[PDB]
Amino acid sequence: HHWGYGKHNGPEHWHKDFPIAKGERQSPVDIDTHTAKYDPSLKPLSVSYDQATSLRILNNGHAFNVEFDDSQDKAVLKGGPLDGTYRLIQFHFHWGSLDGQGSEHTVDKKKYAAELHLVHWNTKYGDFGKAVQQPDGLAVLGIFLKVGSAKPGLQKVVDVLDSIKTKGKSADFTNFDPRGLLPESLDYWTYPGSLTTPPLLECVTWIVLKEPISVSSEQVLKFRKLNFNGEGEPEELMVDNWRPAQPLKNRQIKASFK
Ligand SMILES: COc1cccc(N2C(CN3CCOCC3)=Cc3cc(S(N)(=O)=O)sc3S2(=O)=O)c1
Ligand SMILES: [Hg+2]
Ligand SMILES: [Zn+2]
Repeated sequence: HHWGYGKHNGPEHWHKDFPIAKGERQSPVDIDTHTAKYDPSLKPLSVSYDQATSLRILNNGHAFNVEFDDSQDKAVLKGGPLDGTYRLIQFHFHWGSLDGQGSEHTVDKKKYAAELHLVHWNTKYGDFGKAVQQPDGLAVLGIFLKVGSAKPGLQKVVDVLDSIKTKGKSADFTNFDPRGLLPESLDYWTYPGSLTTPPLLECVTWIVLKEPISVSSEQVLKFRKLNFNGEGEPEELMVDNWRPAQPLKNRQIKASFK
């Protein structure tokens, strides 16, 4: 049937329905810190999430997404390697069944426990749908989650997970402040890539933050209690919803720091 992360419908099978899976700018990729080029022309990232309006959290059977009201420039991303303003539409995570895996991007082959993707679309394209039809339509801010001390800002998300256990469930999730998920530094690596899940569109300018945020094992453990399946179906734990690193091909990863 449809795509997933199972043995039968996982990443290795995606190309059959989405041939772009074998494209030229697929993500995630391995960030080789020594081959990444420091580009002093990269401006600092400008993350303005003060007016962020979260709406709800939903388990879509692939991960849980926290959606935001993107009808106006409420929460945006500018600067960095970006031209124009990008609106935050949603954030979701990719995590593993074990702490040593879960991130999609890896740094020098190192896998983190999870990876937060703050999805933004280029406002010059009017709506999200048109942005996914453009080479610079999306900007995903990726933040690695390292298991260590709890991230207070993530707790609100962790607490609501019980109400969206299965595929299709959703819960109101207003007044959540995404700034609480940002690491201290905004140093980053950037390269042109794609969505890491089908349709695997190559519309993303990836901005992967150098600095991971810490989450407690208890916090990550609650991610793992989610289900890929819908209610009434056999229980399949939502874990390892990550795509392996893809070939960098003809691309250079630029770093905003040296
Ligand atoms: C407009 O809201 C949503 C909700 C959940 C996923 C997605 N989008 C879909 C599924 N989507 C269907 C419509 O055409 C584009 C791809 C997959 C997907 C994967 C993303 S990721 N892992 O590369 O950051 S981001 C993202 S997404 O673009 O936000 C969009
Ligand atoms: Hg595209
Ligand atoms: Zn993602």
